[PDB]
Amino acid sequence: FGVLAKIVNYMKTRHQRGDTHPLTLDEILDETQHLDIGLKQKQWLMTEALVNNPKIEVIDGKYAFKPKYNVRDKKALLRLLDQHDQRGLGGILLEDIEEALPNSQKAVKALGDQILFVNR
Amino acid sequence: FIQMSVQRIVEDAPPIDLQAEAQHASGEVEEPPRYLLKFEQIYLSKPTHWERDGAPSPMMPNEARLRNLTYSAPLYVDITKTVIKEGEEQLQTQHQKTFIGKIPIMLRSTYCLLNGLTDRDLCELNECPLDPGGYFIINGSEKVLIA
Amino acid sequence: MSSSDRAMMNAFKEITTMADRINLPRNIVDRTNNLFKQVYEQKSLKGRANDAIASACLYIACRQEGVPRTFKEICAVSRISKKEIGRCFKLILKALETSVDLITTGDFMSRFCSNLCLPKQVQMAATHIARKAVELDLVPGRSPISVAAAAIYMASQASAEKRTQKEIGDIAGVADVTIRQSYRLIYPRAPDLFPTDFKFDTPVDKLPQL
Amino acid sequence: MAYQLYRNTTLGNSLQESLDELIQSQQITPQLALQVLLQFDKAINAALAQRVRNRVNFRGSLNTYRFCDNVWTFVLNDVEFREVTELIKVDKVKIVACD
Amino acid sequence: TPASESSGIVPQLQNIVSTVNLGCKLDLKTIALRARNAEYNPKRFAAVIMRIREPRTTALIFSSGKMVCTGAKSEEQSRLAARKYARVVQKLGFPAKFLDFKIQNMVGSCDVKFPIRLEGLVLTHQQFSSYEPELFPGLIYRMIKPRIVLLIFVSGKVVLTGAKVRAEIYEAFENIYPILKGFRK
Amino acid sequence: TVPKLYRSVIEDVINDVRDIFLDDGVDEQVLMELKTLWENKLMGQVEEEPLNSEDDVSDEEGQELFDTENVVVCQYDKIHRSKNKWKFHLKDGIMNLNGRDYIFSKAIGDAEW
Amino acid sequence: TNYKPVANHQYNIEYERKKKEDGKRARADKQHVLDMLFSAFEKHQYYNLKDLVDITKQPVVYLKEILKEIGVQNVKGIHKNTWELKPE
Amino acid sequence: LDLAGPLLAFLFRGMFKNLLKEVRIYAQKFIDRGKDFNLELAIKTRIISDGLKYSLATGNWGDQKKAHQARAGVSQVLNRLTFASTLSHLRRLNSPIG
Repeated sequence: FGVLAKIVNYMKTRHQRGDTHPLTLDEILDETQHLDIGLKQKQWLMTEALVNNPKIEVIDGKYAFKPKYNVRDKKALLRLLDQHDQRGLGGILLEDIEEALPNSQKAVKALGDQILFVNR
Repeated sequence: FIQMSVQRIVEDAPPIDLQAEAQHASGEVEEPPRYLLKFEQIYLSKPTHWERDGAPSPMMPNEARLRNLTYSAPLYVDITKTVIKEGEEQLQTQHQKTFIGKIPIMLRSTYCLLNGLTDRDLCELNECPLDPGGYFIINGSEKVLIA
Repeated sequence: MSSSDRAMMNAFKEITTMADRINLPRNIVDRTNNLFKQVYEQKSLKGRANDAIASACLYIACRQEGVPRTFKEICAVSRISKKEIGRCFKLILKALETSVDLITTGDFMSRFCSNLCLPKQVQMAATHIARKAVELDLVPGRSPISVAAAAIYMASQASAEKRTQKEIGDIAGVADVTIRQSYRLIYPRAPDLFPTDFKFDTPVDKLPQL
Repeated sequence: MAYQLYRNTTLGNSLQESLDELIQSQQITPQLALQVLLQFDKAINAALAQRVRNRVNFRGSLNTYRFCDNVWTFVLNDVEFREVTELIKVDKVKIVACD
Repeated sequence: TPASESSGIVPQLQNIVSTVNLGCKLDLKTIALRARNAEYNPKRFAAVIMRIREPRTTALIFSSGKMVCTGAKSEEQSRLAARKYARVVQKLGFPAKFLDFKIQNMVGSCDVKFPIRLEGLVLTHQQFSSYEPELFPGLIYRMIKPRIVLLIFVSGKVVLTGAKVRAEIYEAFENIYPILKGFRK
Repeated sequence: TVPKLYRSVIEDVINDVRDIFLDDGVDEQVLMELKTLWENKLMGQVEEEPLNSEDDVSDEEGQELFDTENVVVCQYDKIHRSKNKWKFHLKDGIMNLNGRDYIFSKAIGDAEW
Repeated sequence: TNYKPVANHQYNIEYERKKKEDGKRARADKQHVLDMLFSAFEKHQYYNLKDLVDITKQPVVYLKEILKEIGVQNVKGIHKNTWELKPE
Repeated sequence: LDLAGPLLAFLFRGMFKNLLKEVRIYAQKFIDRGKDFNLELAIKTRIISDGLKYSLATGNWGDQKKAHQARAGVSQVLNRLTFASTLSHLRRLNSPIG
């Protein structure tokens, strides 16, 4: 579990750092200098771990996003939010930061525009 | 009772040992620390009183009446500290001789040193020769046990 | 139905349990209980360990009764470092805004000589020796207890009840060299420091040197 | 913890060079060089704790110093190691002191 | 007419403590690495300890960029060292600055050259004077005029500290010396 | 006596890895080549920013890398300092002075800076 | 009568030990600690926070920041703040 | 016939059990810190001492907080109306009154 959590975390980290492009297991091993994990483990990770993950995205030959599938939309989630018929599913503050940029600067402007926040 | 019974209780089960928690994972510390306590003879001082200067003085039963003090003597004990520390340093022993209390004593007791004094001595002490006692003095007040 | 006082409530049991170990008069303890209560009521020093305050209250009461006990002694009955007691002490003096008194050697002549079972004549001789020495400021440095112990030593050395410095040092708690130094400071006047009402067991000329 | 640093010495390096040769001549496997070096490490540590007994006194003004990861690295100048026969004065010496 | 009936014994200032901000966050590990005459241990304290033989005061380099200068005999020398310290940190490759320099502490000392009866002194000025022979051999005088603390010893030696102005030491001493003379043994 | 001790270590280290050599299937003559090669090897400012207005109190760092210094490696027992007076308590050390090699079990020192 | 030791002996003994090392250690470990987490959680799915504190040499609040980062926590039906690695 | 010695030993036995446990509470504190042991600091001599002061003064018999009800008035102040009255007091006999 730990290694997978490490894989997810690195993938998250490198993507935030600037690498907004789909990756592979081998590419992670390589970049992390952990390639010598053993072919057996390497294989088991590739064709079972990244299979048992319930949210891992197969783009083709490259694994994609698990926590945020949406694009770098940054500001404005009004169309989704407005939908009072379903409240708007709205967005989590954590999800918003993950999306692109820190919430606060956007929020200050948003608080007088279209968004209201509850601490709950 | 003074001579043996309190001592028999001291003879009974005062030895106690205590072992520290293992506190898992600490490392390779060979096992949790352990401490044992041992006791020998119990000691009793003659009836005495400590004056506000911290100094001791003899407890005159006549003095006990006047100052309304409780007639009592210091009780002392042989104590031993004894390490089956569960370490390489097993059997390392440390000796104590510890004040445990002030025991109120019956008048004309063996420890009531006036018991040897003559009437003439007792009158010299301003004590009554026909006052055998046999009852405690507590806070300067005379106290007798009912059978 | 009283969580706020419960550390204070326990502190007075611990005050009583601290007064217990050396048979202290209750009047002293009562003022002490009153002192803490006052210190508690201020709450300005709530950011402090209760047992240190109790111990500091105790040192103060003895001085308030004109019979101080050494921190060394006060340490014997508590876990608090002499430093923290001194620190807390200062804070209480500032907290309660009250003055104190200077120590005198004679106040400890009684119990120490008692602990040595020395007769009053030696005890009283020491006190004069001490008294004369301080009036003359023969020892403008050494702690008065250190000065007192050497006087006691000198006195004991002037009687049959001689004792080794280490035993005296052991009773006073001071270093055996500190007495040895303090002795070196009082020795020049060993003969004349004695009271006029004294009976030598050893000539001042025959007083040892160290 | 074993001190790998003692391999970065003449003793350690002459071994490693001789071993590297044995690797160039392929007379040994690289894995073998590692176990022997590891054993040498364990062995040299033991020799320090056992065969070594002599002590030395030293004097010298401090020229430069550094400290990180519980290891001090100094460089002193006009230093003098003192021994009853092998007295040694030196203009400058580098001192590494592990914990 | 003199300001005091006794006057002088030049209370000489012996130590200055100052702080300054380099205006930037720094990596002390790198600093410790680069420096030829500094010490650092996060397990002991979060700052680098650097020393110079020219200033002989010692600097404290916080990760925040704040620094402390110590050992200096004068505020200028403290300023000089701190400035001298700030350059080399810059010379390590950092955007160090001389922002918000200020004096933190000054230390002085002197000898009245005569013994005094502390018993009388602690008695007469208990409100300010403080002493305990069971505590420390020196009497502690906390002046409030210019908020100065004095340390008074049986030999007559005195130390003054907590100052950010040198004149205050002279001033605090000008007030206390006559009193001391009035307490001559 | 000291060079003898060094040999003891040479014998002890070589012998104690012999079995490892075997585990690799490597011939013991190679071990002897190791030893043989080895033995042969043995022998002012007015603004908060113009900081550069104070340049140059630091000296040249290249003083510290030319092997002008003989090298010493040792654990430390105690380090002390008093403003400018330093004290050193060291143990278990390897010294290489003027190309020569030395060893010690304990070392105590003093220095000023 | 028993000698006054100017400072509590055991406290003093505590002092020789205390001066040797502090719990105030550094955070160069937004990595070494997760690796250690894989090691512990390989033995059991969930652990008590105090036990997690034992492997670590860092402030709990900082530790709290880590356990939030790769995991969640429980009362495990035992109130105790027990933490475990994220199943997802 | 019940006398002082077997009776005192019972309190002595009980307070010792109280004392043994109180010191053990320190032993728990001792393991808690793991800091060196102090025997004199754990001591609470007064507890028994003062505990005895109650039994002896009032004549009551117990921990007062719990068991004591069935043993009130064990002990009383001496009568000094006459020496014979005193001697009578010294030799009087009582019962659990059923």
